Amino acid sequence: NNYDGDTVTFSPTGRLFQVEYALEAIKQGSVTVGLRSNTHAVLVALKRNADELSSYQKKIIKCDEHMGLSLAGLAPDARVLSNYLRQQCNYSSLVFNRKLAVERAGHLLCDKAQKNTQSYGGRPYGVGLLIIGYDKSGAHLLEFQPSGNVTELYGTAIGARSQGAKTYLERTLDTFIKIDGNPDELIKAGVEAISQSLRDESLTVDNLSIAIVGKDTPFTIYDGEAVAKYI
Amino acid sequence: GYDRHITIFSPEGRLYQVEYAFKATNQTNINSLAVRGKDCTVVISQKKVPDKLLDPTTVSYIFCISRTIGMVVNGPIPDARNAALRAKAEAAEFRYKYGYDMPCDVLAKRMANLSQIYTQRAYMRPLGVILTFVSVDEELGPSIYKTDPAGYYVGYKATATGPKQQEITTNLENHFKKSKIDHINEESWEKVVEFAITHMIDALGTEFSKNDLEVGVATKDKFFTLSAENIEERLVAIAEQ
Amino acid sequence: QFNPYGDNGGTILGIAGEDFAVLAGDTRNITDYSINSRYEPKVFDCGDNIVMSANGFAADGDALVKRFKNSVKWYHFDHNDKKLSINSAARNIQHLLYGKRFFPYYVHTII
Amino acid sequence: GSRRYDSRTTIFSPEGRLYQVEYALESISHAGTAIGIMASDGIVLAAERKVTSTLLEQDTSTEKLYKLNDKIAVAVAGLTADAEILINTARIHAQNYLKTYNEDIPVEILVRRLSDIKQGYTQHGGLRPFGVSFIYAGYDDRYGYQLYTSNPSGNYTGWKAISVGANTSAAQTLLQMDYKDDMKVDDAIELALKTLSKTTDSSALTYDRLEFATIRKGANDGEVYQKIFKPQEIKDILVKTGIT
Amino acid sequence: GYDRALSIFSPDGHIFQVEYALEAVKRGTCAVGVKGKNCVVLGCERRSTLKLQDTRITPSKVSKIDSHVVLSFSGLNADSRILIEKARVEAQSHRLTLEDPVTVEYLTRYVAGVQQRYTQSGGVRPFGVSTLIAGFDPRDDEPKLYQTEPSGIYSSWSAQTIGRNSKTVREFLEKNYDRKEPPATVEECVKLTVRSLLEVVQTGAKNIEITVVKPDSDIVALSSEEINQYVTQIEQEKQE
Amino acid sequence: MDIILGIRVQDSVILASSKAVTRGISVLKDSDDKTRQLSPHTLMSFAGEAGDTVQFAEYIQANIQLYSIREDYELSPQAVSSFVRQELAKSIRSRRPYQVNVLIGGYDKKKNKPELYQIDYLGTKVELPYGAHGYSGFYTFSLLDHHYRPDMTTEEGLDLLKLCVQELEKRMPMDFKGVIVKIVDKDGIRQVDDF
Amino acid sequence: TGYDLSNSVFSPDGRNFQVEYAVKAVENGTTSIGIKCNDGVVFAVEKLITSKLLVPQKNVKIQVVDRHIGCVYSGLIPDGRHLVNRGREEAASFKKLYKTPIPIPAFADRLGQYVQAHTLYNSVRPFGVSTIFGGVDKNGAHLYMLEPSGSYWGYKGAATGKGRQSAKAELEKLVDHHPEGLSAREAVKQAAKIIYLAHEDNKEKDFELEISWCSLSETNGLHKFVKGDLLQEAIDFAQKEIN
Amino acid sequence: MTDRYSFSLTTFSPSGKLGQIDYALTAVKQGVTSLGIKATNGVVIATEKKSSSPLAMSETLSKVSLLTPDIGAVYSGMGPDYRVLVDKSRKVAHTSYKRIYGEYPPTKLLVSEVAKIMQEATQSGGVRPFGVSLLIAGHDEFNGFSLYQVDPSGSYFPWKATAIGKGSVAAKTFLEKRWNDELELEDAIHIALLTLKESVEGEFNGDTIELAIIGDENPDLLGYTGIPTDKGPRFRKLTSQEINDRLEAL
Amino acid sequence: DRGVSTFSPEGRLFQVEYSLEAIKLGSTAIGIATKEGVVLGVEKRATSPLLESDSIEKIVEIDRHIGCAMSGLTADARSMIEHARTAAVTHNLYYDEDINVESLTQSVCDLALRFGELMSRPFGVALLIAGHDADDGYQLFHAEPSGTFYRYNAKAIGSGSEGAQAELLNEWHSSLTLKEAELLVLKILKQVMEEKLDENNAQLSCITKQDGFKIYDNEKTAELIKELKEKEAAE
Ligand SMILES: [Cl-]
Ligand SMILES: [Mg+2]
Ligand SMILES: [Mg+2]
Repeated sequence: NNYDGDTVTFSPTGRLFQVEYALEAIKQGSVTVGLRSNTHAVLVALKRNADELSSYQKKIIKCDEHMGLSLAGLAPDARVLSNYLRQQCNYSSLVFNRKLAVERAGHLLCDKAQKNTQSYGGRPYGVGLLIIGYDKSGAHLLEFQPSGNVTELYGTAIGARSQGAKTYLERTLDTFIKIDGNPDELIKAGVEAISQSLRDESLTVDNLSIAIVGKDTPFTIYDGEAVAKYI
Repeated sequence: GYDRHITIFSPEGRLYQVEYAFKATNQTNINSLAVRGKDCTVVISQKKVPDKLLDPTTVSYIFCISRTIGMVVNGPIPDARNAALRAKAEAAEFRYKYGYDMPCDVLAKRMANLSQIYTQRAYMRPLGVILTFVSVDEELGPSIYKTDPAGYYVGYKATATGPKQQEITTNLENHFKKSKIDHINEESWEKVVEFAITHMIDALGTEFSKNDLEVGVATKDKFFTLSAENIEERLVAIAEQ
Repeated sequence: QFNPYGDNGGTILGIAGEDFAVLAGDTRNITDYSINSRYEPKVFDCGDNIVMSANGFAADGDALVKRFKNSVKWYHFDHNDKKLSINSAARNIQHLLYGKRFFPYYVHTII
Repeated sequence: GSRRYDSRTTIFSPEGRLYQVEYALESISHAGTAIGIMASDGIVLAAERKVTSTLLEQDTSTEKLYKLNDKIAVAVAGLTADAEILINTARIHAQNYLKTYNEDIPVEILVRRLSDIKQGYTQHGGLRPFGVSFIYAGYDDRYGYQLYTSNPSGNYTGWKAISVGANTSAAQTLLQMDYKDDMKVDDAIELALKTLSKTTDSSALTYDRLEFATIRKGANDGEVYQKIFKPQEIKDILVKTGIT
Repeated sequence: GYDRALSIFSPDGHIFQVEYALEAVKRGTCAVGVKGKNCVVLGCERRSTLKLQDTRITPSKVSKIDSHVVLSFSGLNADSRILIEKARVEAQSHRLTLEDPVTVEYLTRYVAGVQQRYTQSGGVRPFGVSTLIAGFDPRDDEPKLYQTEPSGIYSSWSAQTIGRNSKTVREFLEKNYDRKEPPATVEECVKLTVRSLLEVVQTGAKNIEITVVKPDSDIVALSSEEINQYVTQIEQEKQE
Repeated sequence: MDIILGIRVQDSVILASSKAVTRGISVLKDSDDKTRQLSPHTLMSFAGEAGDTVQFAEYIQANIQLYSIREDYELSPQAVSSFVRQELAKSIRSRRPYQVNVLIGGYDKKKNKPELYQIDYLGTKVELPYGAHGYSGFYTFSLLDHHYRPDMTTEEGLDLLKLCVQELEKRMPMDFKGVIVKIVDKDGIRQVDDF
Repeated sequence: TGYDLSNSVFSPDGRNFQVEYAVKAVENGTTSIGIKCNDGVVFAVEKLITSKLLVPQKNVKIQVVDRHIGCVYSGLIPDGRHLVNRGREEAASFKKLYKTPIPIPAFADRLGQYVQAHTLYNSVRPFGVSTIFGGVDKNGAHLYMLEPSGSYWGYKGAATGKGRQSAKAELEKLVDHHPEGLSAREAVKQAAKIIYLAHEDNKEKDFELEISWCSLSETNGLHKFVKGDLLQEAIDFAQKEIN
Repeated sequence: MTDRYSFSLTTFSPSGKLGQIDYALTAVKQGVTSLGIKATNGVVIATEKKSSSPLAMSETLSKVSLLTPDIGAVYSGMGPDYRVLVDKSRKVAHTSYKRIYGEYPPTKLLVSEVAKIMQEATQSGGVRPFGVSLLIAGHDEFNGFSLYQVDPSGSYFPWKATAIGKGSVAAKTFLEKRWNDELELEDAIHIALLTLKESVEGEFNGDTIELAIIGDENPDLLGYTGIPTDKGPRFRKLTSQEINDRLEAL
Repeated sequence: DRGVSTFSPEGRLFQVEYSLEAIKLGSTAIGIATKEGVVLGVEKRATSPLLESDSIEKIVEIDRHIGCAMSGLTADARSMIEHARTAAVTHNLYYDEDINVESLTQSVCDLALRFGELMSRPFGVALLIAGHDADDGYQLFHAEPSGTFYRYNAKAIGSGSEGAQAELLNEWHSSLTLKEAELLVLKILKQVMEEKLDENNAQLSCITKQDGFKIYDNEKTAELIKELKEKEAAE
């Protein structure tokens, strides 16, 4: 109200409204789903188009051979944060000959987003990210919020109508975690999860985007007729 | 009405942020007192540990700035430690540059000038503290110099700071009206501390245990704070006469 | 006085065929009259069907190859996984080398 | 943050005016009247000190008329302190030009430089403008005798006779009435003092309430002399012209 | 440094500071530009509220950027000097590096670029100035006349006016200027320019300035008497 | 480059400058004009290290042309020479100084007098009736000391200049491929196309 | 009014309302505690299980500074991380210059001055965390608690977050019933109990217990996480006490 | 952090008033009365030592300060602002003059330098004006004895005699009647003490009054002998005893 | 007042949303992508008949294989074009090849959100970037001041955008010829324009693999306008 003019101002109840408004931009964004087993981690994203002549906005970005994320909200902010991850993944490889741990990647994103919430002039990031990866401690899935809060999960969903997919995963938890050594079945569970968040529209060939990383599987994105198999 | 938010003049020629910083000074609800002996300068302050979970040894508003200079603060502890750290750095730098120990009054002036800057420059707020510096200066002898958020400073024969400063001030005023000297005519610092505590008891009208007080003593070439047992010995002597 | 350069010896050879190419190089690494290693790989696969070798001062040689491999990686990120053509790689390497025109990579590079 | 307290000194009004420049001009309108009159054989600078006191040391005082170099002088109207900042800058520019080209700075070049500095404070920096209007009286071998004026906007214009400060509307009408092109310095001296005597808010115009100066080729042969009038000399010229 | 964003968008998609800069131009004295077949003429209004002025030394409204290009303006006088200075520096910088003087279009594009930069830079306000830039490209006999404005947009004109009561003189020019046959001679072009100013000026005495620019760096400013002859001839034909 | 001469006569200044441009072993050009017009009545010839010479001359030229436009007024030769001297005096204590020597020949339209200024790379200015840079003076000054008069005509100045060039062509080891001669007077600057 | 809109502005009371609003964010956060024992310190924190999808034992909240200091906080988690990052820089530069690892009181002031610095200007926001931290140095064990204002004191027991009143009451009992002191292994058990008792203020969702400790005898003065059997032993003890 | 107040806090209001300067002058008006009187062979500056507490040692607080050996200053308004100005004034006398010309600046030029500092606080970013009016008395070889007033705006005026602060209006009227161009230093000191008594409520003695003079050279205060041209400072602060002696002949 | 980079309660940047309103006031620009080439066309919209319309440059070359059309505050586009041209040329210098149309568009869009308290405000202009590369063939992109770019088969921006886009919705198919596209742009421009469409107040351009980017002559466009009139009168 009087305490939402900038990010540097707490409200009387101890709230940061600019951060909460940035959080709101994510809810407006298109739905995306993340889930993993012990061998593989999968991203499933519902791409959004402007109209029938337009293309479908890309939702998934590769950060390294063993890591990548899906976005929901301001796409340019996701480009900035993904670019930062690419550099940090790369610094780790060049300097230490070491693949960046997914947990440490989350810590770096948290701290980058935080600096934007405490200083005058700047603004919070207006995007939510779902990072998947496979490192020395197996498969991982993270959920980034632009407040700074990063959370390691078995599965999750962000964006508009994401609550439906998040409930489905919460039921299926005991099943999909056990899908080891079977990428196609793990993706099926993710495609079935994101289907719970759909209304009116359904999953078409240029609408659906899927990514996967695993034990002997580099981070690879599937678009177009490559995902027709899963429709 | 933004002339009350930053340090700029109001229509009355007043700086309200400076005045409100003076009010923050009494937020701790602690009263301090400083007096001078022949060979020493004594400073006493009330110690209040309200929470039982607190480590009482870490609860202090008296600081050892240099070997010679001591400082007691009236105000919130964050601003107190801000001032303490700076005064320490300033005292150390002075010695390095000019080859002799920083005098008490010079440090007070330096800290007062820093305080003045916060009253003129808008981006910096005043510190909500009153800094009382004490030493036995090698040129001037026993010294009490006090700084406030306005950037004002002055030397003192004796002084008092806190919510009940006026009661302590008048009590001290009356004593020096009788004795007609600028100090406590006493050889040992032990007895000057006993005088300080006694006259605070009379002024405030409250009795003190060993854990209700905090004492700092400045002598030639060193300043030091008294332990709870050193204060207890002091309280015993007061009660026995 | 500190001499930032050194000579690690070695010899490399590139021959272009009609529908193939070879890049060869000995595996000996030396300083002065001593052998450091009898097997120290000098020719590297840099991805996108390109092979590279920077012969001469091994530290500068390893630095350059490392930076080029990195350039290939960022070319994929920035330009939608497009394949780096051998001619584009060559021009890119020119800029890596000339970037240090006044403190050169003391190597003779072949891709 | 800090934005809350920013007055924004360098912005346009909806009408396309610079608020601060307009308000600075309002300030200058309350300042003591300064008059410049250019003649064929010299220039006159006359200015009124603001409500003085009997205890003010007049002979060592300077609030209106300042010397920039041997050929150029200025009359000030507005904040004296602000004017002195600009005056020292102008003195340096003249000396820089002299060092570079080994020739005294042409009057307009100096005026433009100062006027550009004023302009800068209205377009960038976020600072308040200089609350000063100058009358420049000077001479060079290109254009001869010249009168200019600059104001807080940084706009400057050339004049035959001009006033700044208080009652400029009344003063400019009186000058426009009695000024002629073939006029001489001694006549201009009389016009300047007569104009001030009528426009003044004081009861009577006296020597202790005036600063006076003349730039003359009335120097021995082809050269120019600046004359900042002393209190006794201002008293004499007031009797000569028949005002006191 | 002072970084405050003074030029910003409003809910209706307007940058008010740029629009208020145009209001300053509306207040400025009228300026007019007319290009003939082998010349361009820049006319300028001088408000007669200021007499006792020294016209020898008073800044002239038309300014030479190079020996072949000129610039007039309407709006804030102090602001115009900053644009003129920058333009003059760039004109010499172009000669130094390209070994050829600036084209009229290039010089216009530069000045317009400076004006634009001041509409999305922190801590600065836009220029309260619109310009008319005219001249002839090197080794070219085709006349050139361009206009700029605070927003930074620029364009070429067969004839154009800016400043106060510019709406009226633009009305005049739109009915009197024929594209198929522009003013064939210098006389005809100057006459049409003076005529257009006489719709607005008041008195045709010292209130009208005229500058004629011809090919191959041939620029001359007309005197009071020369202009007064045009003023006389125009009204004598009008009495009919 | 090599030889640059200057002579101030009654009503004009004459500048002679060699045409050769040598790069170590070979003479790359034999028609090089080692001069720039700073303003309509001011000419500057130059000689020194390669690159620096032309870079400096054109830099000065630009600055004077900028001044001419801004003020709508031509600077006096004295004023131009002082500006040039300051630039060289600034240059000599720089990271990499301009290694350029110049002669500034100009006609002052105010005083109606020709003026010749000699300025070396250090910023050492002198006004002279006749001047030279490098080894040129060693051969020519003895002839100029003898024959020069302040009331000489432009034609007499050229004849004295021919005698100087002839002595240079006889006793100098280097072939400087003749000289381009230019005259600076009240009417401006012109080149003597036959010399 | 308007005194609460900008940081570093004194109200007519002499208060900085923005710092007081930061405290509200701290009070909104989960419960964290600290217990000073005989030869060390024990830290414990309440981790709210928002969903079944949270991977157990992965979202670690307690952080280590240097090798001997433990830090835990309640409120805005990113603000806490930022403060710990600074603490690690401070401890690194101290050890670089002075060789010895940073003493706990020295370390406490480094954080204190940094947090206090964020109450001096309107261009920055105060920290939305109360940090409980400590460890073992040359002079023995130390426990501290640092507020948004920059205020910090030494503690026998410390507690912050939504269940701080409940926790504080429990800590006060321990201080009274153990004047001679508490052992490290005792403190771990008691820490588990107190978090479980303090969970009544956050009783809607279930939670995960996380404990760490520094002890001269049990961990050689180094900070370590309580894992496996020792953690389960403490959970069992805690679950026994609530029933 | 960073000082993000890069904009003026003093600005022209619609009426043409610079509000912060006016308010600074209001702060000066509330301040304790100080005055200055120029004689033929000296200058005197004087003020009341308004002690905040009787426990405070008012000797440690110096309202009258030496700027150079031949220049002294006194103020009315905010004491802390005065203290930093004296520090800056002393330093600028060296950096911008003595280290260049090998001699101390003349009164008018040092006044000019102080005025410049005060003007800049009236225009620069993120600062308020100084809340003091200074009275600077001094002597130099070519200008002789002089007395200047400096205001928060940075404006300065030379005076024969004047007063600033609390009772300045009444004091200036008193000085106008008494002053003439034939006063000796002792006569000016006498008038100063008379004038200053009117504005003082309580005690009036050498311990509650601060008074200094710019007069004859004091070779006894130089600190060394052997250089004929160096004859000692013209600034001298009168002692508590010296003031009381003249209060008997009052 | 309020921050320049402030979020609204709905989760949108105020300044970006306001710049979009300025683009709605701008003159119409239309792009149509086919397998024979991409066509770009604009409304010139001269404010007066004395304004020489050929000096209105709202269609611009970025490289030989990339063209660009603009709508909104067209002065803001100059620095965007300068950056685009530099990026295109710079990439050719580093890699000895043509730069991808998407990569060029991405480079331009990176400037968009570089505003705060960098430049003081977002750009007040939208761009239609059309080009060709070997990898993805003929492409048309819509670059906004939000930093977001969408690829389009056909797109209209400016004051008559939503009316034109609805028309492009019906008319476009994957087998359009270049000649069909040219007439289609001219048809839709004529529909949404205030003044009557001719060769002086409207401009055409195209990009083909063979000839590269070309702005159409007024004589060439005039023939296409005459060809349009006849084919509309034909039924
Ligand atoms: Cl200081
Ligand atoms: Mg402040
Ligand atoms: Mg020489």
